[PDB]
Amino acid sequence: IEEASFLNGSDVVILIDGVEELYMEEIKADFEQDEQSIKLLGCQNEISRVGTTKGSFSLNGYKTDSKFAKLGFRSFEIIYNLSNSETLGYESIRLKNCRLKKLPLINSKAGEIVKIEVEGSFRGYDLLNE
Amino acid sequence: IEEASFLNGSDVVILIDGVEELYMEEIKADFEQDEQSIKLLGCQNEISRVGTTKGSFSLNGYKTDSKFAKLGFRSFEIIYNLSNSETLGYESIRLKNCRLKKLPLINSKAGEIVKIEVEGSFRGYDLLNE
Amino acid sequence: ALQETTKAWVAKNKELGKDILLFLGGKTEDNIKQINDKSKSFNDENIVNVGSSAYYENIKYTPSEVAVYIAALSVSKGITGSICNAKTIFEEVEPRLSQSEVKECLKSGTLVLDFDDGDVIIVDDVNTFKKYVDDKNEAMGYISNIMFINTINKDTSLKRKEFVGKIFNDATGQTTVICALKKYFEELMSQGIISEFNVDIDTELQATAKADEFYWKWDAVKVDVMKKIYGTGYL
Amino acid sequence: EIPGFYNRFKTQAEKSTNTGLKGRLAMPIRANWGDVGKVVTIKNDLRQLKNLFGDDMNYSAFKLGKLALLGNVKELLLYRLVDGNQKKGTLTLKDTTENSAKDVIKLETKYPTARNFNVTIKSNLVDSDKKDFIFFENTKQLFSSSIKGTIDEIVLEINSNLDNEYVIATKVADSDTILANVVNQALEGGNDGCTSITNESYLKALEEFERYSFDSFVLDGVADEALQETTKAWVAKNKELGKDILLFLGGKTEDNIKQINDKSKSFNDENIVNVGSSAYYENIKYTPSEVAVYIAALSVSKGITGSICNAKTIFEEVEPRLSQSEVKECLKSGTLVLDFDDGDVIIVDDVNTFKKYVDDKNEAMGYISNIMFINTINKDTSLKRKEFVGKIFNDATGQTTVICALKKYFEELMSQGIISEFNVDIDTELQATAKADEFYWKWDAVKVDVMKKIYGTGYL
Amino acid sequence: EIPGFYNRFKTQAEKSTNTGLKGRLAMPIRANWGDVGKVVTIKNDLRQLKNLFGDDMNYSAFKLGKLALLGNVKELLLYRLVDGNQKKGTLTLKDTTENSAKDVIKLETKYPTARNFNVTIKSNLVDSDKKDFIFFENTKQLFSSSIKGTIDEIVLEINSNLDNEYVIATKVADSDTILANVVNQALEGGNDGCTSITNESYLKALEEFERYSFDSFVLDGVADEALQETTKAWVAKNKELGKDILLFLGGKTEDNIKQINDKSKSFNDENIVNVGSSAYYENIKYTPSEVAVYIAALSVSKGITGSICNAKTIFEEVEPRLSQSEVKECLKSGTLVLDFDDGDVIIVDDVNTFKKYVDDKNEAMGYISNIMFINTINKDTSLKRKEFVGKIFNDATGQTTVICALKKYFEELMSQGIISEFNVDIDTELQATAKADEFYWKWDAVKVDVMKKIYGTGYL
Repeated sequence: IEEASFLNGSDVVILIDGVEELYMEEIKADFEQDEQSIKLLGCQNEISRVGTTKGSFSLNGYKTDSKFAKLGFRSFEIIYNLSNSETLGYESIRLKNCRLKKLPLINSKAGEIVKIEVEGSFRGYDLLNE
Repeated sequence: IEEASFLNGSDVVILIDGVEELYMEEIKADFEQDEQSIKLLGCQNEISRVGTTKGSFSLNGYKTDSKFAKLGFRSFEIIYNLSNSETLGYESIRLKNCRLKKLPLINSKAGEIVKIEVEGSFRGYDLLNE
Repeated sequence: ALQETTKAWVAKNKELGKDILLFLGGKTEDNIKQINDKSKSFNDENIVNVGSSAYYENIKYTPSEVAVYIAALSVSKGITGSICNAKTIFEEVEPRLSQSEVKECLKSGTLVLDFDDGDVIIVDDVNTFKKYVDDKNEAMGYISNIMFINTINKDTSLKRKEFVGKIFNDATGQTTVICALKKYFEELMSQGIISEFNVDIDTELQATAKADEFYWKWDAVKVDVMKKIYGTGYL
Repeated sequence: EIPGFYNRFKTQAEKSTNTGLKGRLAMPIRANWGDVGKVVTIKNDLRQLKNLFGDDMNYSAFKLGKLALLGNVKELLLYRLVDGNQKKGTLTLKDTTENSAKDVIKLETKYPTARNFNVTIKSNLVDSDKKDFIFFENTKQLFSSSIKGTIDEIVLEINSNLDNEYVIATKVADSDTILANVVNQALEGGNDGCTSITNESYLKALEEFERYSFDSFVLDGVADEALQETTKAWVAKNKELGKDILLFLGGKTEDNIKQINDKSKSFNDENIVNVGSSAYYENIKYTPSEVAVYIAALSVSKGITGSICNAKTIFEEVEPRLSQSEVKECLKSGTLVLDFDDGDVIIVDDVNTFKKYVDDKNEAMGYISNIMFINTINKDTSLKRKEFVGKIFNDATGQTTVICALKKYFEELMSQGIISEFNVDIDTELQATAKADEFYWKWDAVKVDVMKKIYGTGYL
Repeated sequence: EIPGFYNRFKTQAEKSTNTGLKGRLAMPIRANWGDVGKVVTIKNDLRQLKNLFGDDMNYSAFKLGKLALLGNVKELLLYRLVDGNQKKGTLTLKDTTENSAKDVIKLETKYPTARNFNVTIKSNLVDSDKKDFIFFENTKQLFSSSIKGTIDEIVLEINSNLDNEYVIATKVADSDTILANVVNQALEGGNDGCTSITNESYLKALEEFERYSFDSFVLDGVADEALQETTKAWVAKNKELGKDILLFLGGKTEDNIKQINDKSKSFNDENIVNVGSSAYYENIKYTPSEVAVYIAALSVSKGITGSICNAKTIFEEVEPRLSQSEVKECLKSGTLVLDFDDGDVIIVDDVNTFKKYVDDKNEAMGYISNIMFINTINKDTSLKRKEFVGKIFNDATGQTTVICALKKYFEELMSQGIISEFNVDIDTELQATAKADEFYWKWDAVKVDVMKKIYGTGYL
């Protein structure tokens, strides 16, 4: 019903190691189970339990510097804020111990704008606001 | 915000073993982890650590000579320069010990321009400029 | 007179923001009631008095001189430690009291050394602010909690050298602020000093804030340390 | 202030009140101390209440305001009620420099009161010219300061410091003489404030309560029959004028079950409510009229999208009690009765004094929720005059804008789920015969059903 | 306290009670001493019982509370029962400083009683101004202390020390005079507490027992027919109101087998139980009504997931005894009869007074276990009003949430193995004709079977 509840991608600000990142196209982050399946002798359905949690992120954008190449495989943090405009509420998520799986050293095509895409893993998250 | 920060593919010059390559369509280079996953008895999230680093490149272009067929599987270097025009800044990346995974001996279609595509691996990189 | 002057000095410093924990000691002439009254006279969070002299390497130390070592051990423990029953180097102390009398003296707010075994041991980690009131809590009447609160107030107060006059007052800046403060608390939690914590924006006050003002709040729960242990025997 | 961190621990006892609060309530509080002749709008916080209207339980003001604010009313409008004879405590200080003492300062209570507000004045040890002035409240210190012996500075500090909220100092005459030393002098020249509570004083207060609009009126928990009748006529006059006030009342302790049932049947007004059962909370008793304060407060807090038919009231015990058939008889008579259904008290049903209906009217309007809902609609549509009457034309365009605005209000009202379906259109039958200035419209609505009765058929 | 080890041997005699306890029980105890006018919730521990309600076996309170707590009830709710004429023992101390003695202290029993509570006061040898005050209970010392001769300190220590639980001292008048020396003065001005036990006093107690909810009511083991009838009407009224109370009773010793059978057939209530056999335990006799206290306690302790058909009762002998055909006749009449099947007593069957069934009803409901099970379901579903009635909508979403919650309760109930299969759905037949507010549902269940009869066919 309420039009105002929907949140657009334009209400997004990303901070990589405390400095705002402006030239990003999309971002993803998931906190995934290693779900443990259990089968019992007296019971005829599988029982699922929570396993170890791992974080995975991807982060696609437009290249304007060699920030990620300098950044290397050092650990960093990602603070992601998604705000509402019609309402004043906002969500803020801090991904901790983020680390790149691979360095986007070179990615260019003949007549397109140079884009940068990275992926990696993070240990845990803090839901700062909501 | 700033229009000038974006970098186009047209501001690209590639040097294969010190001689400029002019007929290239796209280039890729990644420096990938063999990320080590750690699970601990007292802790309920996976710990990720940096493993050995490997480089992988791909390099697609238009065929004008048998350069890569002569080049064989010998080691070579790739210097990649991406310049800004509105600004005077530029990035330069040197891929070292580059080596082809396969030789593009023949690749032709009925009525299309003969293209050449290669892939390979490199040991390390030097971020010469930025 | 010197105790009073240094008391006013540390009070001025605390009002200015500089936290100094003052340590003192009574004279040898004072009897048990007199030293208890002297301690109750001091009702400051960051003032400590030693009401018992000691002997070490056969040389005597008056309670004020022993307060030097007491302060030194308190500072050495700092955080992640306390001097409630620490093994002091002193080999004899005076005067001595019964358990009910030690209870009365501690309620008055006197630090008293005791010769529990061949080496001297402190009775409890208490400050002159044992005399509390209902509007305040009981946990702050101990030296460890004073040092812990002072360390937090300083450490958060150390975050001005890159932070005040050098950051914006928008959502990005406030979130960086909360991230830094949370980082300090998380590293503090890493030593086991705290069991749980919270750091967030103080929305109630921040709604009425002026443009320049930034308001935040924090919670913490210090980890419990065993002090009293009771064993019920049977045969 | 100066730039920098200022870390200041606050004690956990100083918690602010809840956030889920709504509605506005009136309260002619019989305060021993407080603001006389004016209505004060207390927020959710209990702190302004005790700071302005004493901390004492016997004070009707504090007791019933605490009830109302535990009723979770967003804004509680308090008017102090005192008798005409009730006045400010007053005392005069005098000097001793001359052989014959003379008046130089008058200390009067800031507002009318006769509480145990004492004063003590003595010489200052630090400075000879200074004097220590101290104020006591029931043997509890309120203010303490040392000020120069000059009467100007003394009056300035007394009227300036916020701990002097219970007193004003005014300079009788210009002088710098040293004051007299007086110990524990009580301010006198007034009355209690809870004593000599009279009908005319309420009628003044009701006229002072005509300043603002209220979701409900509570009478400050006084079960006098004359006062109930006067407030009943007051709210009836207001409803005839168009101001909708929901009156809440309560019976006395002497009334038996039949008497309270007859009292409820005597009231046949849509917007009058009576509580026929006393309650106990924190081991302190509340008569049914005092409990009506909390009942009204909870009714206003629920407002719309809520009801108090079986709400979990904070009270931990009630009286008297009845069987199901007797509860049925009492509800048919139109009495609100609390019940101790579990460890906490629960209301029996959300009923008003207008349970006694007749065939020409419907049964749904004999409930407090429906009265509040109809009153809220009539007000909200009636709020559409500040840009709308005398400022719009009476053509098809203007009428269509009218219907659009009213439909907008109903649609936003439907957004909270209060209504299942609605209609708003022109009243063509009457509009055909309308005069040029008159505009006639009609509306329909269907309130969403709320489960009250649930029957389970078991088998084995 | 101070930091450190505090090793303190405790004697092995001071063992706490068991842990496998459940359920709640009511008890209108006829206590010679104890708390009058209020219900006390005693835990598993026997210690609060004897500390609050005497140690004497003849006291119905201690005897029957001991029975109930050996019945392993988790919470035992005791209400002292005394006659109106029963009052507090009272005495007044006097001084001897003046020629004529005058009253300065009144010693009244903390609660109403007339037990052998004696006082003795004498001079203190250590200090002349001090006096020794001593209290005796049946020639057993309770309190002993030396306090200054000032009446204020004497009253303070008497009302402060916990060994003065049987007395309150109140200062008659301000004085510091030396008290009179009195030896073994009994507090008087009351009655026993077990004497003049009257119907109106029970009816008051039953109204006081309406405070809380009980798994069962026991009548405190009094076999008076009028009292049984009054409590029967009380529980019937409660069941009509919705409060389910399982009443337990017992016949007298005079009744023969036919008389007790007829008495049981006279009771045709689902939630009434009678014991027709007396018992002996620790060589002390218990009449069938007193034994009904333990029977009710064990029934409540089992609650659900249990039954008392052949439970191992602590009693070591019973009376009277019957043949298998006669036991069959007695059970058909609906009498609960204990039997001495082995060295310890064992119940014959878990039967209630509603054995006499009729065709329109089923046979399964004539057993105590099924009554407790149906009552527990009706309560537990009936506990779903504190967030549920007046707070939920009457649409498909709300009804589905209702059915989800009820199914959740049944599924958790099935988790203990109490049920083999269940169903909970909307009652469509009635719901079609429902009013908008009404919600109608139905449920089915199948209790798990429990072995009772086992037949073995031998061969050789």
